[PDB]
Parts: sequence; C-alpha cells; structure tokens
Amino acid sequence: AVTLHLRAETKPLEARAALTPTTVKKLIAKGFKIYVEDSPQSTFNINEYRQAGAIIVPAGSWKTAPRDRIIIGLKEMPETDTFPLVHEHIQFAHCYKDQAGWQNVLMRFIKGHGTLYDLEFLENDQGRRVAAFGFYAGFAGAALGVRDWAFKQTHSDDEDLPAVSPYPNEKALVKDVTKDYKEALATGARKPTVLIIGALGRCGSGAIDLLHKVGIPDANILKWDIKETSRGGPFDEIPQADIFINCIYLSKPIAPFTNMEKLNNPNRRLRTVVDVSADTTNPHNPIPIYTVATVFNKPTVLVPTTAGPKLSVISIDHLPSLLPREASEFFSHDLLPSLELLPQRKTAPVWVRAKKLFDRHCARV
Ligand SMILES: Nc1ncnc2c1ncn2[C@@H]1O[C@H](COP(=O)(O)O)[C@@H](O)[C@H]1O
Repeated sequence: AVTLHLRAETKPLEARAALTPTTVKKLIAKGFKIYVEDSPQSTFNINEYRQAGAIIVPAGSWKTAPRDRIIIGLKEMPETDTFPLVHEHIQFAHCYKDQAGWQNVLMRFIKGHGTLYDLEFLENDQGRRVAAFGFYAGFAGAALGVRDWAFKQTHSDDEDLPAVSPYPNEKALVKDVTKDYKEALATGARKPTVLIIGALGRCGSGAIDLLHKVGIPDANILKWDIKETSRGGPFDEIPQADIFINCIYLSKPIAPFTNMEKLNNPNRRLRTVVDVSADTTNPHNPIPIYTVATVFNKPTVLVPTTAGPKLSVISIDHLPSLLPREASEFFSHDLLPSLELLPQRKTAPVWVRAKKLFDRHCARV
C-alpha cells in the first residue's frame, strides 16, 4: 500500500488542492492510505476529507512525517525553506526552467535523498501532459471577459471592473455573469460576438462552455484554431469582434495577432481582450498591447488607444482560482490514473519518466 500525504498550501490565496475529497475516496477504494493536512486556505471543508476516509493531521506536519509517505501539494516550496527534503514529493516545483535559485531547490532534494515528481512535466504514455488547469482557465477567462464587456455597457469609461472574488461553485459564477450579461442586453446593446483563438483545445472548450451557459449562441462565437491563424496576422477579425479570448500560449517569433495601429480606429468594435495564458515574461507576445499582468483585485488594464471605444485587457495568470473547487476536481481527476500507478512507480512509465527528468536536472547541479 502507498501512503499519500496532502500538505496544506501556504502560498497567499491558494484555495485549490491536488487531491479532492472525491479523488481521496477513490484512492482509498484502491487501498491507499491517505493523510490530509487541516488547511486553512482550502476551498474544501476538512469534514469532506474526513467523511471520505482521510486521516486528518496538522498543517505543516509533512515536515516531520515518516519517510515513506509521498508528499503531494500544488505549489512550489517557499524559497525561504532551506531544510533538506527527504520525501518523495509530487508538486509544481518550478525548478526545471532555470528559475532563480533552481539549483538550491534541487540541493534540498539531493541533501535529503528525496525525489521530485514534477507535476508540470508529468506525461502520459502518448506524450501528453497528464494534468493542468486549462479548461477552467478558459471558463473563468470567458466569465470575466463577458463581465467586462457588460460592465462597459452600463458604466462610464472612468470606472473599471471592480475587484473579483473566487466563487464556491460554477453555478454561482454562471448566475452572476448571466445577470450582468442580460442587464447589458436590456440596455439595447448589440449582442456581442466573441472571437476565440485556440478554440479546439481544453482552454478553448472551457471558454465556449461558459459562453453557452450564459446564453451566448454559436452564431455569435467565432471559433479559431490553427487553420484560421495559419495565414498570419494581424487579423481584422480581432478589432471587429466585441470580445477576444486568447486560449493558446505562443512564444515563438511570428507576426502579431493584433497591434496598436489596427486597434487605433474609430470603427473598432472590440472592448475586451482576455489573454488566458498571459505571461509578461513571454519573449514574443503575439498580443503586444499590454505590459501589466492584471490580478483579481484589479482585473483589467487599459489599452491606451487613440481612437475607438474604451478597450481593456485581462491578463490574470490565476484564472482557475476563480473556481478553485471545480479547478481542483478536474485537475485531480486528470491526475488520478497516474496516482493509481504509484504502487508500481519503479516501473510505471509516467513515474519513471518523472524520476529520470529529476535525475537529469540534479546531474546539472
Ligand atoms: N498558432 C495557433 N493558432 C491557433 N490555435 C492554435 C495555435 N497553436 C495551437 N493552437 C490550438 O490551441 C489548442 C491548445 O489546446 P489545449 O492545450 O488543450 O488548451 C489546440 O486546439 C491547438 O491546435
């Protein structure tokens, strides 16, 4: 039997969890022993885990836990923590892409005789990433995009979309976005068209699902993927759409999707751009119209146009935190088949690939 120990997150406002009560129940049904730290910040109530069969333990107790427990969490270790890491860990460690102090992160493992299985690079047998948050990133990005567009119909340009807060469940989010949307329509606003780039993937599907659920029909959604962008930008369709949602991270030096010249047009319709995969450290940002990474407490940034109506960007890197419960359920269920192979992790390719990758980065230190 494998023992997993779900550590409490400490990163500010991180309410997601790598295992949910549901995935815990499912692992227990397979003979796992599951410990769950009593986490202040989690969107899940600790009673949920208890009722699932988890053994509840104090927050931070992983640090003194027996060597044989596999420690599982989402976020990287606090850069401040210096003690050797003696356990096998499953987490996003953020030390494989030459991040600052990456060697020190790994030295903690080396000194400890611990092992990292990094969630960012966990790969199935067909070479695809096992678990990520793209669907809910798209769903939340579409939600905020519609909210921003609606807001613009009912408020003056000197006001911006107010601070946003996570929702306890998807229905609650949809109810609020629908309310805002219908209010905007009731003013006689032309029904908006929404252009999505990367429409066919998980992120794109998430955005589309939100749009559908708030009453936006396919007739008003322009679903673009590789074929549509292959002609090369800039695309006139972007300023012509009311809302533009970008659902694919692109960092190689190609022609941009849009630019200030194209946006500086009194006939532009576009009001709101949601760059779901925004990363201001992108070496070749194909939507070169913002430099600010916006955040929940100030979710939009002005695009400084010289003609046309007020245009704003949403460039939040934490969109899945808008719905931490569902984000966690999707993530943990995507990860579940791999977790079920942990008893055979010495031979199961998903885990062997991860150990090998860890070993290779440790060798560079
Ligand atoms: N340059 C591009 N233009 C438009 N769509 C793209 C481009 N590159 C990748 N995609 C699509 O983006 C989606 C990414 O899917 P996912 O990683 O599941 O969110 C897939 O449907 C890809 O085909």
